[PDB]
Amino acid sequence: VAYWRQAGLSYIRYSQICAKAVRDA
Amino acid sequence: KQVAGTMKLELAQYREVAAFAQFGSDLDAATQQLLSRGVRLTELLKQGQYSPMAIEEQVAVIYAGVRGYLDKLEPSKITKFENAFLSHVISQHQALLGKIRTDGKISEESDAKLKEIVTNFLAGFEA
Amino acid sequence: DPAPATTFAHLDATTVLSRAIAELGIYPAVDPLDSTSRIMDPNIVGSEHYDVARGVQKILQDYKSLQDIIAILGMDELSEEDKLTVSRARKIQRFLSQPFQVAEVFTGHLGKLVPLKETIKGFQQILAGEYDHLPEQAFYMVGPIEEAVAKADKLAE
Amino acid sequence: SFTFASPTQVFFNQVDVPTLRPGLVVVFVSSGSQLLAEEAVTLDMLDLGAAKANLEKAQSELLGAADEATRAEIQIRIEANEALVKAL
Amino acid sequence: ATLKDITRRLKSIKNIQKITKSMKMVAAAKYARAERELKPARVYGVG
Amino acid sequence: KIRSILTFKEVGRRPPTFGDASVIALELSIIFNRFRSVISYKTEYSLANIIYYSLKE
Repeated sequence: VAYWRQAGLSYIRYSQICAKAVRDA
Repeated sequence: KQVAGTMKLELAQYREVAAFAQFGSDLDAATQQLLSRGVRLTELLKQGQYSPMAIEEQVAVIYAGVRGYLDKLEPSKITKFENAFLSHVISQHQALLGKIRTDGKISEESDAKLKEIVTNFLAGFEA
Repeated sequence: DPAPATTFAHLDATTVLSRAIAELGIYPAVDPLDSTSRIMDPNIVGSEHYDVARGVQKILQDYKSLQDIIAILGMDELSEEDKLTVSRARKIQRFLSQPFQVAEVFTGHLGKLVPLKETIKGFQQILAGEYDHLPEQAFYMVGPIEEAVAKADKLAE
Repeated sequence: SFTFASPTQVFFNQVDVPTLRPGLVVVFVSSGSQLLAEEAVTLDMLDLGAAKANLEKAQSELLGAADEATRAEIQIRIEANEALVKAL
Repeated sequence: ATLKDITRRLKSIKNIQKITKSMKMVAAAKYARAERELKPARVYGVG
Repeated sequence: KIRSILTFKEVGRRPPTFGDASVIALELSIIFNRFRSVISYKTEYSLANIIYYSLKE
């Protein structure tokens, strides 16, 4: 069990965020 | 003659495209610019009654449209702009209007003075 | 027709009625785009009266020129700007209708007489988008603009 | 052969796999599960001094506040940025 | 049947012909973008 | 259009992204039209992949 999947969250939100961090870099 | 030739062409070009002005939200910048300019020039041909204009005043108004200074202004505000703009240039800039008629054209110096009057005036008007 | 055609020049104000408008239930069936008056002049009726009247005629002429295009291509093709002026124009068309005292036997509605001030105000407000939230029908066959507002509540429940 | 593509770009039609987790792939993947990725790129087109700046900004976002998964979203952004400075 | 009616229809269908032509070319600008972008998304959608 | 005949708005004008598929998935065979040529067309993470594929086609 991961920290993001505690209150929430799906892997889709996880992926979405990581993807955006790569574009912003 | 120095301003009417351009207005004639830009309106003619606009007429080929005007049909999809309310339907051409996607098309490329070139045909978007034709519509933007043409709609503006169309507003500049509107005139109230009982106040016919001196030629210098006519060319000063057509100058503002054709050199693009009104391309960002909301079309529905143009008539209101012109009334106030013309009243301002007549009241205060009678030297400029005289020069336009003196020279028989809008010179570089007249173009410079017109650019500063119009661009600053427009900023205040669309506040 | 030579008879009415020749009559126009003899008038100062013309009210032109239309079967195409009457057939929609819009009474009185006045064509807003074919009726004129010598005194429709900003110097005579004041600039506020003139501006609202010209504004009304513009929105109605704009809608009339679009009607046939959107009857085929669909309302959905219009920008939010165009479809806003469609909805507004259709409300203005309806607010132009009015129940007449002499027409109670035809309308089923009590007659209404509307002061000039209220007429001007009502159309001004519709043009400004002040009733964009109200249903089209609230504007049909009423007197003053307050009755349209009142009708909107009545048409709800 | 190994097909390596993001939704927008295709690179190939030995390979490294980070578990997906934001990490290096040498013949960078943001996430996902041929390896499917949301953002798969070079390596050449990552910058970098902005990844360090984006890391420092995300760590400044964290001292809120407060409500779980906001929070979690910031730590994800921190993990992603850490694994970007780590990459180049 | 009336010249009035036909004149109205002619105005209407001239607008439509110019607009539908504009829509065929706007869609061309959109489909040219869509077909190129469909390339990578096709091999990607395999999994 | 899918809801007016029978929910998401603002689809089709701009080209669809995986970000569009993510928005749909986060809210929760798939039925779409597959491009052939100018004329012809036919009717956790990998779940967002399948919404995206049906968007691009």
